[PDB]
Amino acid sequence: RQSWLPGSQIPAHLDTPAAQALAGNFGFDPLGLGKDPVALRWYQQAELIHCRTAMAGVAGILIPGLLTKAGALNVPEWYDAGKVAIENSFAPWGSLLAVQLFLCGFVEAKRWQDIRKPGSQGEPGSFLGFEASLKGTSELGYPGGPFDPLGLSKEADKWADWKLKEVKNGRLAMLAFLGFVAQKYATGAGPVDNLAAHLKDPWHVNYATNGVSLPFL
Amino acid sequence: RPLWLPGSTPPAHLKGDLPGDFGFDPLGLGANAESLKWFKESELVHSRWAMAAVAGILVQEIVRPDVFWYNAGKEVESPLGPLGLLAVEFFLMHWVEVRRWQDLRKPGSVDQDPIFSQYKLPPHEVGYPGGVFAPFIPGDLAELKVKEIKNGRLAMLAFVGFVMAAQVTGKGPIAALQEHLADPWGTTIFSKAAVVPGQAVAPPCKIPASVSYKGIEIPTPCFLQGLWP
Amino acid sequence: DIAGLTPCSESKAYAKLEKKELKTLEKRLKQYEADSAPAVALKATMERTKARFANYAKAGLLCGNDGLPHLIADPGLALKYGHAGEVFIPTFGFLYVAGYIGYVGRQYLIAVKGEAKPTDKEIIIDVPLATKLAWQGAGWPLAAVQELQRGTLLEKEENITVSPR
Amino acid sequence: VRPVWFPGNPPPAHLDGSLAGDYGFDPLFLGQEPQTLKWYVQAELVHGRFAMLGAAGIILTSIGAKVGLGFPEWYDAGKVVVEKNNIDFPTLMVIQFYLMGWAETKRWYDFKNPGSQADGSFLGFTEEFKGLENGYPGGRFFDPMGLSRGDAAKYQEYKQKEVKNGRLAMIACLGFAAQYAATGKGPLDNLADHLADPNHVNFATNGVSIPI
Amino acid sequence: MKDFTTYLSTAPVIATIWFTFTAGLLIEINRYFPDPLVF
Amino acid sequence: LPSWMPGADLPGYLNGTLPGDFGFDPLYLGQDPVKLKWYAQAELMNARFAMLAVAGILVPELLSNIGPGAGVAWYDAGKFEYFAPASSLFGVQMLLFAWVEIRRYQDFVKPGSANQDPIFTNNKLPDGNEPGYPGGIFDPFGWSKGDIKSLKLKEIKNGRLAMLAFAGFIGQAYTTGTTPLKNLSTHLADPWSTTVWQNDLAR
Ligand code: CLA
Ligand SMILES: CC1=C[C@H](O)CC(C)(C)[C@H]1/C=C/C(C)=C/C=C/C(C)=C/C=C/C=C(C)/C=C/C=C(C)/C=C/C1=C(C)C[C@H](O)CC1(C)C
Ligand SMILES: CC1=C[C@H](O)CC(C)(C)[C@H]1/C=C/C(C)=C/C=C/C(C)=C/C=C/C=C(C)/C=C/C=C(C)/C=C/C1=C(C)C[C@H](O)CC1(C)C
Repeated sequence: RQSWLPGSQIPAHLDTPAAQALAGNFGFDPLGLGKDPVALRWYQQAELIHCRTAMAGVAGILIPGLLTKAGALNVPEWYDAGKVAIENSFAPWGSLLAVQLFLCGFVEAKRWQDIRKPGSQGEPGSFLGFEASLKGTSELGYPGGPFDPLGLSKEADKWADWKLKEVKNGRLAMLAFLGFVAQKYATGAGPVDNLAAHLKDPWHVNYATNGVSLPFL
Repeated sequence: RPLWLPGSTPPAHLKGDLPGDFGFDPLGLGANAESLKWFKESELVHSRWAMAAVAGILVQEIVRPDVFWYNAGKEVESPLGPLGLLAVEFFLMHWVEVRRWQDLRKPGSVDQDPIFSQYKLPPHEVGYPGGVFAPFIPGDLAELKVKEIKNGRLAMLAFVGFVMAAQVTGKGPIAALQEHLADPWGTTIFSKAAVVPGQAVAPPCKIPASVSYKGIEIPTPCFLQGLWP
Repeated sequence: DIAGLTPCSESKAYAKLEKKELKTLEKRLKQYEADSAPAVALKATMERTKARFANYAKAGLLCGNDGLPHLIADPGLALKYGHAGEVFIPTFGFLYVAGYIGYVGRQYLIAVKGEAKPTDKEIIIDVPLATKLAWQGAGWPLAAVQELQRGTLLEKEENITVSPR
Repeated sequence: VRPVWFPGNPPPAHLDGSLAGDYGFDPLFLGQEPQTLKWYVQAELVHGRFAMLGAAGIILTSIGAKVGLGFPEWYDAGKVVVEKNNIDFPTLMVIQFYLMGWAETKRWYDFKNPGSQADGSFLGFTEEFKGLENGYPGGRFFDPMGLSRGDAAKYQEYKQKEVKNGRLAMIACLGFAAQYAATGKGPLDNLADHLADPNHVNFATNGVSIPI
Repeated sequence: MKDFTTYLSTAPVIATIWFTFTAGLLIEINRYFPDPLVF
Repeated sequence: LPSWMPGADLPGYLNGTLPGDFGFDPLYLGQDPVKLKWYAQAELMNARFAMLAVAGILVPELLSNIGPGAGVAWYDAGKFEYFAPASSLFGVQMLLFAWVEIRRYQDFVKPGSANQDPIFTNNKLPDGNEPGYPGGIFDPFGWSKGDIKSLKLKEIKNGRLAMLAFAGFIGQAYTTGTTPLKNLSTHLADPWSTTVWQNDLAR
């Protein structure tokens, strides 16, 4: 099957019927972190959450960052947006961080207890009316009900394709955000400015010339 | 069956089947049949372009003198722009070449005219289409193919002789031939250059430098000038 | 600042010690030729001395009443006053590399106990298995907490003890 | 029976004559294991092919440099190419390591798994990255003219010629390096100096090779 | 050659090679990064 | 069967059932039949909006060069008054196209389920549903006599040609900075000095 290295041997824990059918399996565990199946279940969940919040974050970087080079949406840089936003806001940042810690803690603890038991949040009485729509959809990490409003998860023949598009765009958005961080430290300009500088002179403006990434040259 | 050396033996993959087969393959480049089809096609195409090229240089020097054929791309004039001529050549040659290559990789699959559904080219062998390409034939194909490959090999040698004689003497083929007919003992390649373990002397290149076209300064080098004498 | 310590870029005994070391190096320098090898060595020494004092004054170190850099070992006080790079980041760097070494040794022991000659692999090292475990040991904290949570990190009370336990 | 590098001594047991250029030369026994000998066969072929390629580059550039064509001598060529064009050094280094690491990692994991790079995972290609022997990857790309599948005895002859010219170019490249380290000149300058006075311009006149 | 690599696999030889590697790595770090006290 | 390249091997999932099935899929984008359904409908939609777009770019500029409220180029159509701001027109556009688009999508999901007028419950499209090819009031002039096939193929050919034409207008206008019929007039005035290679190398 498909692998991250054609020719390397696939590890025995990623070549099982419980692992081959997950999403985006390419036999990539050179550190052997997923040998414990409970650990692989937990790491599947951590990967899905990092994928989804990395896509949402990198979209919040790029689409305001692309449209600010167009006409509308005078938006500051992402390493400057929190300061301008807290100058425009109504609350200090500590109060807003406390509110988001309570609001995220409730939701994350719901997801926590649904990881610990799959049939957990469907207790009758536990919720006013959201208790019957807070179960899973037989595959943990992929909930239904109020999550997924448009009903696209219902169709079974598209479903592995939807999963694999999600995991590829998510891993790619994780690389995008780590590149946003490193590009921010090495250059000091925005990522669209880095893309414009690589398009203006590709053979002279890259990470071999920034003087930071490999300083032995 | 005549050979390139009379008395020796041809290589085992050269039976005598193809036209112009005289058992000449010292490197063994035709031992693969799938390679040998491609190289037969390439031999025919190089030979036909070189025959047309030698005829073009000869008629170009006879009919229009004081035009050095190595400078024909430079000193031509036309209201036709250079990029327009190059674009017409690009699209039309890409067309013709892809038709011929599709006949190569799929034998007998582009016989039918695409615009007119009436006309289909008859079945044939690769490299030798026929039909409208051959309206009139003098004699038999089994000798004319041999004549074609012989005149073509001779014209390939003639074209590389034209290129070297133009880079060394700076004159056309008829002018260099009249130079050799004036002083045969004094105008040869042995009479212009020599390498002895003391010193080496090579002829000066008569094509000067990068040639200035319309503001682009085309670099014009002389072929392997360090390895000449 | 913290504990009555002045910053080293503000401390005067720090500059006095810098000047004193440069004075000792130039007193050793002034008894040679200009472009000779002891002169080049002492000028490189003076260059490294000036660069080291500039780097210590740059990093925001705290000097005392004698002009020497003092370190702060309290997580909250150093994270508050910007001294986290001297104990806190070094202690987590050390715990990473020390647990790396310990986890690679533990995996080598458990790998060689399952053979007919565990002691013979302890004397003569299985180099490919040691390099495989050495490369795989970069995810040692994750594997350590996973072996902790499964109960396979510990041996039970099948251990060796004395008659009064 | 077969000619040995050192007449009179028998060849070692691990060198049989199946290999191209097998003269029984292993006095330090570096290849007693068959897998280590397999790896060293491929390393010998890679070093040999790079030395042939680089040595032809040395010879052609020096022929072009002695006659007044403006070519640099090979110990100055990288500097004058980076400075003549507007090429930055580290970006060309990193692009070289990108392309070379791609190709060389394909070769590495085809040594590890001896048929695996022709699974179609690279773009669509199959059996054109399947090897034929250790160090002999002839398909449609690497052997386009197709000499490794017709006249197999002539192909063994070409294997012998390839290993011999490769060893000769390896000692030639070591020659260029040590030759320039002693004389401080381009190699065909040294050839012309040897042709001027053979009896007096040689390695026993430098003061470097024998310092007595 | 198999026995020579088995001897090189022994404990004091590998301890020598590994401590030479570790000490040399620390020495090269302290050369190119002279005198690190913080960070 | 006509191919995009005669003699080439055609994919097995392309079988002439679609209008304009010439076997052209070198990137193998439609091996899934469900994706092929979505791509056929999206080809029809992009093609028909491209046909209306190329007509709306040609015909006002073709009438402005000859003997009417505005003779303004297509890319400067936003900076004109139109009795109202463009935002309100955007809102009206999004409401009415939300209606029409969601009704067409519900036809595509369940064919035979979006046919009758909901207000006037006797008006109805006939049972020859064919998602992408409605009929009824959408064919008021009594067409589809020549059966359906040749007109479908003419529809997809004019549509692909107009998609290429609109990709044209965007590219030509972004590079040359001018209007497309003036670009055609410069190509007709002197084609041998006005190619893409000439205008590219003029920079
Ligand atoms: C090894 C034992 C140890 C000791 C003796 C100290 C001592 C101190 N800590 Mg530190 N600290 C430690 C380890 C220690 N720390 C560890 C392991 C952590 C990580 C959990 C911290 C994280 C930390 C933070 C975030 C802060 C301190 C602070 C302090 C200072 C005052 C704390 C106090 O008044 O509560 C009595 C002391 C204890 C109960 C000992 C344990 C300390 C706990 C872990 C934190 C106590 C913080 C305290 C509640 C906040 C006081 C706010 C201050 C403005 C009054 C005091 C010097 C505070 C400071 O910076 O003051 C200038 C402060 O804000 N520490
Ligand atoms: C697999 C494996 C396995 C084997 O065994 C081994 C190894 C190899 C080791 C491994 C690997 C790993 C890795 C690579 C990892 C990575 C990760 C990442 C990168 C993540 C990110 C991740 C990322 C993320 C989350 C992110 C997110 C983001 C966000 C939200 C953002 C936000 C924002 C915005 C909007 C803007 C504003 O102004 C600000 C802010 C606030 C800033
Ligand atoms: C066999 C055996 C066995 C037993 O057991 C033991 C013993 C005896 C030890 C052994 C032996 C060994 C030996 C002899 C070895 C040698 C080697 C070599 C010399 C190599 C080289 C090798 C070599 C090589 C690769 C080389 C390569 C080269 C090159 C690329 C070059 C390049 C270049 C050029 C062109 C020019 C420019 O401008 C620059 C440069 C860049 C400079």
